[PDB]
Amino acid sequence: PRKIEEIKDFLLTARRKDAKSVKIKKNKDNVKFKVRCSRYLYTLVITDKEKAEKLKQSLPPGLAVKELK
Amino acid sequence: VQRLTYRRRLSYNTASNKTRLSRTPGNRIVYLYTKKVGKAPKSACGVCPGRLRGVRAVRPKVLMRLSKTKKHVSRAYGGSMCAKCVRDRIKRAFLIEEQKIVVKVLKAQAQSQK
Amino acid sequence: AKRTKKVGIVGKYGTRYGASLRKMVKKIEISQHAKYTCSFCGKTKMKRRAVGIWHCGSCMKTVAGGAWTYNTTSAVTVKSAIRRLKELKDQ
Amino acid sequence: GKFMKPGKVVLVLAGRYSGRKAVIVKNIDDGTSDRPYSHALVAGIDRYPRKVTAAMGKKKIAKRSKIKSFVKVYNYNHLMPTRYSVDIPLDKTVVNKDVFRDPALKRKARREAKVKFEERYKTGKNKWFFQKLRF
RNA sequence: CGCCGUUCCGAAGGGACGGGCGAUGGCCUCCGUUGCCCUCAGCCGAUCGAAAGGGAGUCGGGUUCAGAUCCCCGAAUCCGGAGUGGCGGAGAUGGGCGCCGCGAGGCGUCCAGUGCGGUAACGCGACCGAUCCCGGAGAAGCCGGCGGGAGCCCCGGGGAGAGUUCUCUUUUCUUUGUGAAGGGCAGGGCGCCCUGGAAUGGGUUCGCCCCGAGAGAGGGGCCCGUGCCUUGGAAAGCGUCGCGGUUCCGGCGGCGUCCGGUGAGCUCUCGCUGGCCCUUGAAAAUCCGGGGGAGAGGGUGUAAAUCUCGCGCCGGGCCGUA
RNA sequence: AUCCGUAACUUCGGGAUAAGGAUUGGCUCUAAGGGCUGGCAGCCGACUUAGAACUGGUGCGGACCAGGGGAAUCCGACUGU
Ligand SMILES: [Mg+2]
Ligand SMILES: [Mg+2]
Ligand SMILES: [Mg+2]
Ligand SMILES: [Mg+2]
Ligand SMILES: [Mg+2]
Ligand SMILES: [Mg+2]
Ligand SMILES: [Mg+2]
Ligand SMILES: [Mg+2]
Ligand SMILES: [Mg+2]
Ligand SMILES: [Mg+2]
Ligand SMILES: [Mg+2]
Ligand SMILES: [Mg+2]
Ligand SMILES: [Mg+2]
Ligand SMILES: [Mg+2]
Ligand SMILES: [Zn+2]
Ligand SMILES: [Zn+2]
Repeated sequence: PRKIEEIKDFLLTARRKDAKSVKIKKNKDNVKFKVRCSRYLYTLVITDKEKAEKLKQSLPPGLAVKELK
Repeated sequence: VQRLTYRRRLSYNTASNKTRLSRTPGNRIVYLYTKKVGKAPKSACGVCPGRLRGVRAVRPKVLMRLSKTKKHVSRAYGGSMCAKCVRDRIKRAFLIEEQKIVVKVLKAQAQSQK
Repeated sequence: AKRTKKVGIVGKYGTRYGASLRKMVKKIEISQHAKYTCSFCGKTKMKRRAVGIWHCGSCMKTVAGGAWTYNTTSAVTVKSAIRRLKELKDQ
Repeated sequence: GKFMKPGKVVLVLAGRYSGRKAVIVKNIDDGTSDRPYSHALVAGIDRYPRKVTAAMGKKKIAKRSKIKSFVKVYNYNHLMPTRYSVDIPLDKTVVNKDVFRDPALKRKARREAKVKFEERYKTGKNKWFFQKLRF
């Protein structure tokens, strides 16, 4: 697994031809966006709940999304 | 206390059957088989007892998948000869080549007188 | 404090092998385990690695020496003899 | 007396350029506040011109005669001085210790030593300077 | 019948960068393949020989009546291949002069460009190069002492469940996770660098041992980091309480998975230093670095040769496994 | 196990746990032996040793574990087979 620091780099990862899905995981302290690519599971950890919703809308259309519970 | 077993059919404590204990997410202790300890290169000078610096200490077949930067030093002979003995060879090569000119000049002068 | 009266280093052998053999081997045991002054670097580090092989820990030089001593009387004499014959050979 | 003077040919003993021949541009025997030790600004041949022979054509000789230079400040203890002196006039307004602030000036400093060396190389003078030390 | 012999009484190479002559094809542009000749060429011994030696790379969870590091879930990784092997990034993109413009910059020419940083140790994401040559790793005994890290044990508290309770016991018992791989940081080690120059010698270990061939003291660099944090990852596992179903569901919910101490302790491991030898404690496959510089690449761009860098694409057959 | 003590002979290493004595429980104390933070103060701690009182029907290495000793002679030096 690889950890992504910035939102821009995660969006580039989310648009990759090999990206297979994005999982949203909500914890008490953060929301984790994990995109399953060919080699690595990339994870973006966001501590601002507001930014998580803004990012959740920005995800690529075709890329399948799953919210974990 | 929990007691361990090998996870392979080699029941003997040989150099290739070394292990370390590992607690898992299942909260149990299992064996993980370790890799042998790699060695940094030995200086090509055959004199300096220490090993070289700036080079990964890995098993010889792991070097194949490392980039070049991890296997040498940015310097002449770098990654194969120590810095100390590269300074000596530069002086030795220069200083010896000067003496050849000194000896050649004396020989020419002696022949000139003769 | 002085711990033994005469055995010294061959006190490791206890009562075994006889006084004269232990007396003989004492001379060798001291010499073969001594550290000699290295003539290449001056530090008292010349130590025996194997029989006939002496190594200096400082300058890392290795020397073909005697079995139990750094250089033998026979080898020292031969070096002077070879030195003298060399002068006469070329005068 | 003192001999580490501008124009003196020195051998780089330590670092990325060990074994490369250089020439003292400016010498600071007393050091400074930034470098309390003795140091000199030198210019040196990063890559030497290749051997050329009469069998080679004009365009091939020019290709093999290109020199790659470096500009460095060195501790005196990292240099071996030689008896050779090499009097290329290196413009000190461009090749000076202030070139280590921005790469734009350092590129000009290295370009300056590249041109002056190549011009001096083609005359056949200072042959020893332009031959790599074989150690 | 055969036996000896294994480099010894042997024309023991069927290979190659490159070059020149042709022949065939194709994404027919020009490149492959292919035949011959030239050039170059030590290996010097076929072959077999280890399920404990050498030898790249897989871990966590679940699952059966019986198999699981092999099945399923999840997360990885080595090797090989693809130049129709794709996309980024690197090579890479600068300067002089002359015009135009207030400038930002734009045009025309002429030159450079097989990366860069550090005094250094050495660092950075790559960072051309063949025959040939040098070296490293694989690859090295036994014993002692000491130190670091773990697992376990122990001690003091918080929970959760259980035992005892005639008397006492804020009590006794159980249990109280986080893999590989990547990143960061502790910790450990250095016979690594720079300044400097030390006797009124000093530093220093359990022991030693170290210094003008550079000590103390400062400031750096490197190697291992199996330890901690982080992605993995709470979604899982476990504890306990409570609900459902066909009720043979990876069923669904609440809560918890917490905070410290200590040791010549035991086991494993990593490291430092010593002792012993008329004892000196494998070889090879395999992989790597360096030295050299035969060559190749483009003429300022639609940039090229090239890249051990980041992604991406395809595959891993055979036998064993209760 | 602690404390004391230990000969002949000797190849000076031994002999040697020579031989020979005394002590040992339980309980309540005393002293000494350290670390961290800021000749002192506070806060933490790890088992040890020595000494004393009291105490039991003199029992106390309470089971377990655990060398009898000395003086000589023959042979072989020894360890090893
Ligand atoms: Mg094996
Ligand atoms: Mg861990
Ligand atoms: Mg390196
Ligand atoms: Mg075989
Ligand atoms: Mg095998
Ligand atoms: Mg698999
Ligand atoms: Mg020092
Ligand atoms: Mg849970
Ligand atoms: Mg080279
Ligand atoms: Mg089985
Ligand atoms: Mg007796
Ligand atoms: Mg008698
Ligand atoms: Mg006998
Ligand atoms: Mg037998
Ligand atoms: Zn060396
Ligand atoms: Zn020496």
